[PDB]
Amino acid sequence: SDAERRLAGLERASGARLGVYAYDTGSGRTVAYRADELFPMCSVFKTLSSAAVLRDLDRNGEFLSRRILYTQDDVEQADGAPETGKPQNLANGMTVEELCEVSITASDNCAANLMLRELGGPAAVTRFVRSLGDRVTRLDRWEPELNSAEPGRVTDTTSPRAITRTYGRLVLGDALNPRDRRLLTSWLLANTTSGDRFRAGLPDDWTLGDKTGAGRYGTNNDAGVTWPPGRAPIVLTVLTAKTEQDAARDDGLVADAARVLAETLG
Repeated sequence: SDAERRLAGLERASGARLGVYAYDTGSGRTVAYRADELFPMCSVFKTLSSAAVLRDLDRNGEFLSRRILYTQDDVEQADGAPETGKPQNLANGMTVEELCEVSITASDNCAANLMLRELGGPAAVTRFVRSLGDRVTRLDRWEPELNSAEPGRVTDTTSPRAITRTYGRLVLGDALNPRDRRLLTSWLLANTTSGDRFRAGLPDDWTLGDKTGAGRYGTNNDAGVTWPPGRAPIVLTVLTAKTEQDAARDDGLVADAARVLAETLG
């Protein structure tokens, strides 16, 4: 009641559409605001593509050890290659493990496209989440088109409720085997893109594993799992979207939404 009231207040001020879903595994308390509305997913999908490689492609580290050599063409068409674009990487290639990792920690567009290629395309991600009971989340296009984020578009979307449940199953549930779960979690904990978002809004002594997403129409998302000192983990997702194509994303709205959640949960 009051949680949602504070959130609608943040929404009214920002001029953006706000979608939040958080679940405290300790208390069982949940916070829901536009939790079932669709929002453009953007890079939040990278956690899913990486998880799919782990569950479906890799058996005993065999596939993770494969080295993939890509081209300047791959780097350029992805329109985002923070790690993959480095000369040394472009020169020597990167292993599947490294590519799954940087897809998350640096949100590398090129690394994700390479993983989608191994998976069989964007639909392999939809098939993967569908196997986990998620009937909302869907990936339809490649980088960078999937970030188009038009308000009337239904492709490449998810809901705050859906993605929180799916992320929860991957990190805290049994969607993956123990080894794979530990690998995926280590990548989330190593994220470097949340500085002005969830990491800015949660107390500095709370451990955080998350994945961000930003695209056109001022979309700005953050989804992850956080562990307050001495307490059970909280799975939380904040999706935000605007209606003007070139609107500026609001990092403060995402950080502020997290502040409300930190003061409400844990």
